[PDB]
Parts: sequence; structure tokens; C-alpha cells
Amino acid sequence: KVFGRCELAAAMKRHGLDNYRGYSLGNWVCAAKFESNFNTQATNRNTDGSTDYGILQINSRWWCNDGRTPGSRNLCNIPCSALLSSDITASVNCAKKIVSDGNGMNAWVAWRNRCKGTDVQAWIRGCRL
Ligand SMILES: [Cl-]
Ligand SMILES: [Cl-]
Ligand SMILES: [Cl-]
Ligand SMILES: [Cl-]
Ligand SMILES: [Cl-]
Ligand SMILES: [Cl-]
Ligand SMILES: [Cl-]
Ligand code: NA
Ligand SMILES: [Xe]
Ligand SMILES: [Xe]
Repeated sequence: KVFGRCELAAAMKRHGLDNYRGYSLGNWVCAAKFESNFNTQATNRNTDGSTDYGILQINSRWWCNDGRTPGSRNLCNIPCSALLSSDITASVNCAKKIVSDGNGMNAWVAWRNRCKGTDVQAWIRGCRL
């Protein structure tokens, strides 16, 4: 599923991401925009052989199990496929673990490079919510 911006904002809000660990909803929407272009099915292979999954591009090195990332953990206790669902619950739940992990949203390289420090509220501007 490719979310619309406002539709994703709504979904993220519903799932308790707005201001989760202090990160306003625009941060999450922005991160999702640049991580996946709001596409729940987004996948990207990393050079280390791990893969990033879903609307927030959660990595199999730590967070999910894909059966093909040797020595990996599965800290969200989920198959990485769960992260590709049109329903964002698993992505959100895993994102919450990630962002609690100590480096906050810097875990998401696109957030750090494209969202951090920017007018992230623009991403939820005009949305009803
Ligand atoms: Cl957009
Ligand atoms: Cl915001
Ligand atoms: Cl991540
Ligand atoms: Cl497996
Ligand atoms: Cl694995
Ligand atoms: Cl684990
Ligand atoms: Cl933080
Ligand atoms: Na893993
Ligand atoms: Xe991929
Ligand atoms: Xe998400």
C-alpha cells in the first residue's frame, strides 16, 4: 500500500507515534517519506546482506527475522514480512522499540539526513488530525 501523506499521518497518530519519545508526527511522516515514499512494501538490501523493510525501512540486522541475515537478531520478534503489511501496526511497534533504543530517530539514516532539523511540521500541514 502506498499511503497518502495525510492518510499515513493519521495512521501513525492512531498507533501512538505522534510525539512518541518526543518525536512529533511530522518527523515520522518525513522519515517514512524518505525511507519508503510511503510504500508499505518498500524493501532495500544493505551491503552487509541485511534488508530494510516497510514504510520505515526497519533492518533485519537487529529488528526482524528474514531468515537470511546471519548472526542477526530479531529484537521486535517479528518476521520482516510483517513490516510490509498495508496495516502499519508491526512497523509502528517495531519503530517504537527502535526509537527507544538510545539514538532516537537517528536510527533512521534518512531521518537524520533529510528530516532532522527541518520544518517537519510541513509534512502534516493541512491534514485532518
Ligand atoms: Cl508527499
Ligand atoms: Cl510535526
Ligand atoms: Cl531503522
Ligand atoms: Cl526464518
Ligand atoms: Cl537471519
Ligand atoms: Cl533477538
Ligand atoms: Cl531522542
Ligand atoms: Na534478523
Ligand atoms: Xe530488496
Ligand atoms: Xe509506520
